[PDB]
Amino acid sequence: GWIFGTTLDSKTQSLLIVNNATNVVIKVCEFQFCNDPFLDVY
Amino acid sequence: NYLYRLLRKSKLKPFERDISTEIYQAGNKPCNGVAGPNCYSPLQSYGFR
Repeated sequence: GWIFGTTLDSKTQSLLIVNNATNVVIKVCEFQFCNDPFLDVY
Repeated sequence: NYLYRLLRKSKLKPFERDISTEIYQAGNKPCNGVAGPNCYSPLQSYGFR
């Protein structure tokens, strides 16, 4: 996974690639991330 | 409903978009979300008749 943009959460649309063992979700929307970007497993 | 942006900080690269609507400031005094002195909204209307 990788995160691209100018800012986070709002105020600017941000690129967003999430990788896993199944698919690839590339998605240019707003979304919600905190100050510590990580993917929860369980 | 049809709007245009007349004020921006820098020129725009090819095939890019700017959807965000924030209070533009062209001075030392910050606008702080208030469209007062030296504060202009960038989205202006055509007004077709």
